[PDB]
Amino acid sequence: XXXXXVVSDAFFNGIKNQAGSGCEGKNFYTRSAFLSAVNAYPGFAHGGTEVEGKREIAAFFAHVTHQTGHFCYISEINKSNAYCDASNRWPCAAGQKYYGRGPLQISWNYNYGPAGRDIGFNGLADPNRVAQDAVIAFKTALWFWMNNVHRLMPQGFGATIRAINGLECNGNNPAQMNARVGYYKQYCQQLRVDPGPNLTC
Repeated sequence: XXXXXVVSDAFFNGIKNQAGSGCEGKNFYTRSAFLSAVNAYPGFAHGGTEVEGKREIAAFFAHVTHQTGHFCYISEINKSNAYCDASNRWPCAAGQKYYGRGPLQISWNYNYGPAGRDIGFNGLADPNRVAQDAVIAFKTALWFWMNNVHRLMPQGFGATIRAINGLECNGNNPAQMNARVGYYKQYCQQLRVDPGPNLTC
C-alpha cells in the first residue's frame, strides 16, 4: 500500500531498462520523481484493501509502460495538434499545444488546466513543463489517474483500459489491449498480488 516500499528500485529499473538508450525519457523518468509525486496523491493505492492498493499500483505501471514504451518517450510523437476543446473554463492559450506528455500522456486543455491547478503550475500557459520536469510529469499522471481511472479500479483492470482510451476495447485494437494486460499480469506477479477479474476489454 505504501509506494516507497512496494515499488522498489529493482521494480522501477526493470521497466526502464527496456528500450534505452537514446530514448528521450531514459534519463528523465526516475523512481525518485514518482515517489515525490505520490506524496501529492494520498488517495492513490488507498481506495480499499492493501491487495486492491497493490493491484492499483500494478495497473498504473501497466498503462504507463505501454503509453511511454517502457519509459522511452516523454511527448507524443506527433506534435502539431493543439488538442484544444474551446467550449470552456480552461481556455486554450494561443500557440500552446496540449498533446500527450508524461507517464500517462496527459492531453487536452480540459485536463492540463485542472491538473495545473492541483499541482501548482500553469497547465494552460506552460504545458511543456510536463515534459521538462519529471516530478510534474508523474504528478500529472497520478492526477489523471485519480481523476479519471481510480473509480474504475474496483471493476477490474479491463475497466481501466476502457477508462484510458475507447479505441482499444471491443475488438478494436487487440494487440495494444493485450499488451497492457500482459504488463499488468507481470507486475501483479512481481508485487505478489492476484490480478483479479475483468482484465481484457
